[PDB]
Amino acid sequence: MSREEVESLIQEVLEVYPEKARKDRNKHLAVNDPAVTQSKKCIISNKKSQPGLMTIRGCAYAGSKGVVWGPIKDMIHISHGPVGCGQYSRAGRRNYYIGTTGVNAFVTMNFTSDFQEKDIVFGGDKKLAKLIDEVETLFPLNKGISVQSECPIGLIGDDIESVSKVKGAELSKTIVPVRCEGFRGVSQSLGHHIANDAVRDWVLGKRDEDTTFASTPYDVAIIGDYNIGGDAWSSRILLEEMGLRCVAQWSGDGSISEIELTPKVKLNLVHCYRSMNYISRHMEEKYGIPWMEYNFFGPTKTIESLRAIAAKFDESIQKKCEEVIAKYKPEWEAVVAKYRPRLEGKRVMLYIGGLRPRHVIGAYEDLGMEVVGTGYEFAHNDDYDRTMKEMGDSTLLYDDVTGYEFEEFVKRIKPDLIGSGIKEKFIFQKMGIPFREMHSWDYSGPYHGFDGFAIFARDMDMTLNNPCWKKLQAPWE
Amino acid sequence: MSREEVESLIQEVLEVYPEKARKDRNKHLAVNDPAVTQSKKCIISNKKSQPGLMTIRGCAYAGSKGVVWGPIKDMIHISHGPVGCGQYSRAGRRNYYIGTTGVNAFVTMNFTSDFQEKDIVFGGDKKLAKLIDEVETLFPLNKGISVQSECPIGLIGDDIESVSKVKGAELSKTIVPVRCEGFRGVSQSLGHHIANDAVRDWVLGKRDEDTTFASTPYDVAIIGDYNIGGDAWSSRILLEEMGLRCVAQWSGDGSISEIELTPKVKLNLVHCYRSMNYISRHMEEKYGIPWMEYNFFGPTKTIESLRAIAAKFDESIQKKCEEVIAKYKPEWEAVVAKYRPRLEGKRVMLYIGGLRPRHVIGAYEDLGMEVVGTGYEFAHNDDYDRTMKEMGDSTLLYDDVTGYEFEEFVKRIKPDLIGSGIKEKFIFQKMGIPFREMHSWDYSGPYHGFDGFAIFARDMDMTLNNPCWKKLQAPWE
Amino acid sequence: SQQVDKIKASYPLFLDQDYKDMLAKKRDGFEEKYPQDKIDEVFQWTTTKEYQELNFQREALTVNPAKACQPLGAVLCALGFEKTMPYVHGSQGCVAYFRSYFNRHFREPVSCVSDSMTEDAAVFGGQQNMKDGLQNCKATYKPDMIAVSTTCMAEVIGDDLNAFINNSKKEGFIPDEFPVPFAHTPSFVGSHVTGWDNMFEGIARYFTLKSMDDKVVGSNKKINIVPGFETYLGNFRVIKRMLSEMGVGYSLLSDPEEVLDTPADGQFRMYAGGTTQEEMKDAPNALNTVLLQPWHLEKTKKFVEGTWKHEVPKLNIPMGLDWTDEFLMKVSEISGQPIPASLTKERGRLVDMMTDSHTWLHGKRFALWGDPDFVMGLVKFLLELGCEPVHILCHNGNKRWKKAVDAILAASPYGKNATVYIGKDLWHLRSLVFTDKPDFMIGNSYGKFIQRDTLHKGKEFEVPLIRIGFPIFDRHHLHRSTTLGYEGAMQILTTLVNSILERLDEETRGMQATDYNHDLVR
Amino acid sequence: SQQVDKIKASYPLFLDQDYKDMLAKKRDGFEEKYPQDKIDEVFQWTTTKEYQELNFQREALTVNPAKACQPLGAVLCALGFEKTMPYVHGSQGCVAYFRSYFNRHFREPVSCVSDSMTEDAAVFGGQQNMKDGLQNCKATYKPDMIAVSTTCMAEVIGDDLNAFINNSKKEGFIPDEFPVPFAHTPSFVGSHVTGWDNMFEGIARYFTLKSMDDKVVGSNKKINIVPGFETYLGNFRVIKRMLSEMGVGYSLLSDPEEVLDTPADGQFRMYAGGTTQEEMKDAPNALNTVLLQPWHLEKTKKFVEGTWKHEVPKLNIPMGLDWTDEFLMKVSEISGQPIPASLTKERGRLVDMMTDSHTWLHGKRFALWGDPDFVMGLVKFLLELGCEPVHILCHNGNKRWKKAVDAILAASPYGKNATVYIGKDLWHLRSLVFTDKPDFMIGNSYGKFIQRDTLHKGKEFEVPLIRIGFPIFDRHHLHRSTTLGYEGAMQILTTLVNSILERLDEETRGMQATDYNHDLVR
Ligand SMILES: [Ca+2]
Ligand SMILES: [Ca+2]
Ligand SMILES: [Mg+2]
Ligand SMILES: [Mg+2]
Ligand SMILES: [Mg+2]
Ligand SMILES: [Mg+2]
Ligand SMILES: [Mg+2]
Repeated sequence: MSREEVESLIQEVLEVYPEKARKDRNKHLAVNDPAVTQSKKCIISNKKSQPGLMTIRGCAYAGSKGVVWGPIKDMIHISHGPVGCGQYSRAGRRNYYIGTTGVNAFVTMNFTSDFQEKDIVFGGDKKLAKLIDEVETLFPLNKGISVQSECPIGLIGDDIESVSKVKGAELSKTIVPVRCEGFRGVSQSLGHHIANDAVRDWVLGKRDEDTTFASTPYDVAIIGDYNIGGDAWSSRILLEEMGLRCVAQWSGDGSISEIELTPKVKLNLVHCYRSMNYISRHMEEKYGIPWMEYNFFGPTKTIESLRAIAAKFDESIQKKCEEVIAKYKPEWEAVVAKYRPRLEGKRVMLYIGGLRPRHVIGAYEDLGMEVVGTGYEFAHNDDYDRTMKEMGDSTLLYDDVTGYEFEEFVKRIKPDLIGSGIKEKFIFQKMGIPFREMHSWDYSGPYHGFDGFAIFARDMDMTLNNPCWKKLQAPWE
Repeated sequence: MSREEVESLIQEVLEVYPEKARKDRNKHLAVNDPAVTQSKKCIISNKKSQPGLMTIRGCAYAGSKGVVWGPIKDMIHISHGPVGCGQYSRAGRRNYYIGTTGVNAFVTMNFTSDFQEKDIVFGGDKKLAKLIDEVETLFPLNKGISVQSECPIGLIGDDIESVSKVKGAELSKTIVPVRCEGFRGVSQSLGHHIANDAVRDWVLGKRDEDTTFASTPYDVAIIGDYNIGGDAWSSRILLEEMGLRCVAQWSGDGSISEIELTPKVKLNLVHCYRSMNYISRHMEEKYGIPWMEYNFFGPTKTIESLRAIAAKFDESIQKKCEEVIAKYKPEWEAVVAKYRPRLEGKRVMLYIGGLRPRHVIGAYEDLGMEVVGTGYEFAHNDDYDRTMKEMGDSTLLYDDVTGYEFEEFVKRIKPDLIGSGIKEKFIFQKMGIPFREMHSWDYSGPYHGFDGFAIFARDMDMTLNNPCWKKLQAPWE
Repeated sequence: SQQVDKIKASYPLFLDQDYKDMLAKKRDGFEEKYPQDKIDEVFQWTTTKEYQELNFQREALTVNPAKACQPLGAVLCALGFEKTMPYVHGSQGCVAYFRSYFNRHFREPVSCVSDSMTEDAAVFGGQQNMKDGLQNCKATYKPDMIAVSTTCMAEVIGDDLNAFINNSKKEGFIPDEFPVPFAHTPSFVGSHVTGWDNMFEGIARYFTLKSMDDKVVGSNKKINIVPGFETYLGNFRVIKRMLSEMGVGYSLLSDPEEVLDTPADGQFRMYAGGTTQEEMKDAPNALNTVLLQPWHLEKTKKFVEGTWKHEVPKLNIPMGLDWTDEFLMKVSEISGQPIPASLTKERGRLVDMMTDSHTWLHGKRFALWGDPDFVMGLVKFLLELGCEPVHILCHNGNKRWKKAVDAILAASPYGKNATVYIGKDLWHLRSLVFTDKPDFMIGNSYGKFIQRDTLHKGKEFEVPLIRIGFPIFDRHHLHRSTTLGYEGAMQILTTLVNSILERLDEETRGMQATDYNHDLVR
Repeated sequence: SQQVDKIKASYPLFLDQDYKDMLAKKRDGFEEKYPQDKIDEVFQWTTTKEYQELNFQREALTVNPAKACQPLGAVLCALGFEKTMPYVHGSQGCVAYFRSYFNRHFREPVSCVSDSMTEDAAVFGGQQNMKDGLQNCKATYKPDMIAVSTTCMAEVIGDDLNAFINNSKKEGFIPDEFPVPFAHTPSFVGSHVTGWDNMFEGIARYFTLKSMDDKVVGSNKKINIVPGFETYLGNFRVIKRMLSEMGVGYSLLSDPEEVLDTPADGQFRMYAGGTTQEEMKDAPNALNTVLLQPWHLEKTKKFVEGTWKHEVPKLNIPMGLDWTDEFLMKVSEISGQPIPASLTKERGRLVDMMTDSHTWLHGKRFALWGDPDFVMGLVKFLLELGCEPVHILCHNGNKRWKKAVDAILAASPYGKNATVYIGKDLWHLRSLVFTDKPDFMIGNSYGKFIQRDTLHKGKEFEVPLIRIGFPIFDRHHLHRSTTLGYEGAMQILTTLVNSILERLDEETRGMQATDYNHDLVR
């Protein structure tokens, strides 16, 4: 499709809406233009969703409990409020970890204060204090507690900071109050910010003047990798093969001690910019730790990232960098040789959260595929600046896409593959369009690093080339 | 029911038949009378089945391959003829064993010469010789081969004795030809006799000149226990606790070496009289080994059997006998206390093969049950003599019962429980009569010995008292 | 590393030596992990009677609940109406979770909107959200009906749904005649099943309260059927199939079986099938109304008795033999239709299957959980099979329900070792399956973590999960199954007996050790 | 010893130390057993390529066959006719085995008589047995038809069934008009499926050959359906359901679904349902005749084409998506009935399931066996699912069949690593699953011994069995399942994907070892 055909498509789709929604949604849809690099000249982002239009977004509690805090493995995270939020989010996200669940690790469990109407009437602070003691009795190897506020907490005027301070001092225990009520902000995005500030305020400073830990020149932290299907582990291996020492993973497979040690590192390696740029900036401000954005999707980006990271160190790491790249060269070359011919020329539309809608484009390109549309639930304009340089000329960009819009764009553009979420998957499959979940990896992965690229390629191929897609039309119709 | 009523029931049932079948079946049905001990005055047995009346009987191959030879664990048994007989009989009978199947033991396997029309026309002897070599190559730890003849072998004039002699000498191997073709005899019974004669002729004399066996005064063999669900193991345990040494088990869990060592024992202990009296009499005549009938069904019979067996030995065995009885007393007393109240006064009809139709009566009586009818597929008059002694006055006796007769007797007598085979089970369940398989033990057991009695009692209880039986009548009819 | 012709996902990739060594060094370097012997010590303690006693003294902490919140049930109820959009007034985070939760169970699209209330509504309320939301939803998704429920922020703020919806119509955001039934669905009261009852009663009242003057009980010669919260497609299908076979006129009120099973034929269908608005308007004219799941339809029942004047029969859920019989006999009485030959035969086929399988089922011990009606019907059928339901847990149960289940248990010898738990969670159940080990669990996918825990103690302590309930996320297409009627009973019996025999095969598969009992025939 | 409140059956009774010690003493004392090191050495050798090469050189020995003999099939065919007694001329031992084999599969009564020929008949033949047998059978069991087949002794001695039956009527043992169709069924030719074809064609001839002169093709407006040897009840039922749904007039010729599924209501029914004599007599008036299992109905086909003059369509068994489509399109053409909305929607629900499950099915490797039509349909559907049917064994298959299967494999990329084996047995198959290990087996209960063997080499080598075929003796009520049509495809897909996920759960259940991949959602 030409730029004019795409712009016309936008206007046709918007015809359905009442005037106020139409005027709003027009601002959140754009056609990429190489002459225009400032996204604040072509798209609005990180605003409220329009009522009744079937946004795909979640809330601040998802962003804090589900995304940042939940993966920390040796803490207990309380879903504080009524029973729904913690139940729907229990083990939905594949933030992988090593531990003994219910004993020293708690990730896939759902701890809650199960608010009843009496807790709305009288407040939940007394219940929270009691709940903390019961946690301590029944889960003695927990290394800390977080309190992930659901909608009612702030609305009824509870004081979870006071309970956290008092019980923390009573028990010599790290107890973190998190005001991630889903009424706050407009999406998961503000939850990340709230969560980062909670780490800052209640955890990160704990070892500030503690210099027990023996540092080396090669100490780094992986910031903003939640280890989906083992993504952080297939990243870590490469960084350590290159001669670096990965002191911390924020927060996939993350322990509270490794978070507390992070102020000792020499360099913060930021994968997910959206969710963890806040604490990265904090650590630079306060501890003088530089940070840098990288990308471990596909061989092209992975190689570029390893070289850029190694350049921050000395000749010994730069040498090990080249050793790593030579080791894996035959492996990813064999993946390309097998799968690129089976995928080349095929067109993809993506819709994901805050990073992957731009970050995975290189990996598609490494298999000869073309990303013809992309967009985000909750990204900001700094994300869209980055996106416009990774995406092709005249491609479709969509912020906080509505159900209706996504469906209608797909029917016109007719992509060969869609990469999006669980609420999207079954819709597109029925239309006869190969779909891959690009949050959960469709229960596959890892997709990060060289070992991840093989799995990514296998997966795009098994789905795009599957025999089921030739069978949707009955031969008598 | 009175004697007069049972006699009238017989006459009423037999009205359906054509004259010839009527006159024949009348001879095979009787009402037990304490004045008449000689079964040759009240019932005919071990005759041909009348055509077309749905006998429950099998054939001589079932009696030889299925019953006697098949359980011998470290020999390979060839089902020699077309594919059916070996396939239907593969692992149908639960003659339990310890071994490594396909390597040193072969019981649940189906070895066959799978006769094609070419084998009918040219004969199977060359195929059999080739088959033996293939067996030696692929199953090198086999300790002997038997050749179990199916219907066509004798009809086409093959000479399996000649092949067995020649290949046996060539390979230094025991190869046993068994002429158990299903056209021979009238039932499983003649297969037993043929099988016993083959053991006699081809296996049992191997060690006649050998004096290396370290004998003891307490050596015995268990003759005619096929270890259904482990029956022979829960018998052996008691004999050895009583201070005896069980040199051999014929043939449940039996090895070829144990059979070869049996001429060295002091006493043969015969459980199944019907199938194994032949070889027992042979061993008395040739080796001077005495034999005695016993019964390990229920505590009354088990205790009487242990005492009768101990009385053949010295004071040391008699003393251990009493120690065994005292050890198990509280165990079977607890079974009686639990289950006798749940079963007492309930009436049973049995129909089984050659032993159990009389042998299990004492175990039913130990739980307060009454056996009101019994009968056998293939028993002889010496079996019926023993039966009339066990069975109550005026009870119904049936030899080679027809499907029609068994149904109609059950409809009139209305027993609380039926104990019979797989071809009978589903008929009587549809009639709303609790049924227990008394060949396979309905995949339960053991039933022999004190440990077997607990299981028997559990089993009669779970079926007779089951909630399903109250539900056959729809509440709207 | 990867070998291209045999690519490894996470399992078993991370078992390669280089990954194992890397994870060991991460642990030892940076995780400050408790020593393994201490972890083993605490694990063993969590399996004890002592720990169970502490666990059962909890008052404030809930761990691994076996319930969800009201609006999820309101959404499921609303999906069962023709061309109806479920619409939850309040926070959009909730609707992402409701959709995803049902998406994972049915493997289907789940359509639902939010009106995206934010922090600003705490000053001024959610009225403008309702006006714009209804207008936008109607225009964009072209529903014929919008069925409104609430999230917990709308409830705490105290938005008046009735006034908001009336004002939306008055000010022209939607046409006056456009149907917008509503129910308040506070997550802090009851559970997801209460949300279902609330939503249903709201839709019933919308279409019937004002128009009762012309109604005559029995004048349409049909029986209304209300299914409640129901997540097996086969359950809706079997009820309609049985009534049709009987020649009984009926109306199934809330029927999502089409919208939760659209064909993959090249088009997406946002709406399919469903109860019509005309069926709800005409429902007071029925002979009577039968509630399939009465222990969560109390509010519906009061409306049906108080306004429609239907003599709602006292029937248990039609699960197992006796309760299916009772349901068919009551339908026969109301309708004057005899139970047909076809159902009498089906019944006797179920009984045949019970006689055939009773020896393997007898005395088997089960732990189980779920919603109240489902749990009580499973208990009843287990007693009919000669099984012992020793741990019966209903997190969202109440005292009157527990008494009812305790009476059923007391009427059978198979109930002697059984205890019914209410308000207890799967961390409570975990203790019980350690301290009083049953043969199997019957439950939803959250049971898998209990099976994992039991195996960790040892193979001989493992309690295998049999998946019946909601949600089932880790197996495919089990939502197509049936648990009601004779068909459902046949399916449950088959699943249980075959689970028993699978496990026995496992325990007897050991060459020259346990395979003496590896029978070909069972 | 036993403890009365927890009685132990064989497993786990014989694991008690006293029994273990007793069994060691028996072995050491008297069994002269090969040393365990030698047993281990030989076992390991039986898993090798070297052993496989010797195994596949066998010419005379057969081990663990995957077929049975003709008369079994004749019996199953005969059971499908109204008030019909199967009768096997020859030896009674055969009839005890046929009855028992089917009893164990269906868990039902199976009625069949013998005429009890003995050794004496090798002098004089079985004519008197036939005379008394027919008279006795007719009086005693009151069938409306006796369908006669033979055992191998009757075939070898050369008894002429036709003459014997004729003489039985001539001499007054049965009425002249009483129907006694017959077929020769030699066990040393073909297999059980051959017996089915022979019996069916014998019955078809009986009712039609002499009365052809008043017949007109198409005059009754129906399609005849011949199912072949079929041991799933769901398979008779689904074909009848789909044709009824389509408004197609049909006659199912040989229909045992009622007599293999009688209710347990207090009476035993020796006979139930079945194809009527009137249906067989009128069959030449049908539009055409469709064979569901053509690769074992060649004799039947020749009769229908040669005598009825029906142009039997070239259709594969209706298994999987393409072949069910083809069946329905051909039935539409013959009958003039369109394919209705209900079937089109069912088809699209199967496709939906395929799209939902394709990621777990993709590339999975299977070994499988069974009868030829069943096997080729399973292969076709596996290819449609993106699975690799790498070991395809049909003991009773032939070269022409193998060529057809090889053609289906060549047309799909998923057939590239597949081999079709004919005349090979489950001892051959055992070698293949060691040397070229697949993920699963799909087959009958005899497969359980191969799974046992594979686990003995080690857990990582175990190939789990998925039970589809005949006989299934060690699970209950699987005979109620369906494998034909869209319904059968849905059942097969669900079984395979859930077998895959069950094994993945097992391999990821290890705490702090593999449970990083023990996902709640799959
Ligand atoms: Ca789906
Ligand atoms: Ca049955
Ligand atoms: Mg969780
Ligand atoms: Mg490289
Ligand atoms: Mg048998
Ligand atoms: Mg068991
Ligand atoms: Mg034990």
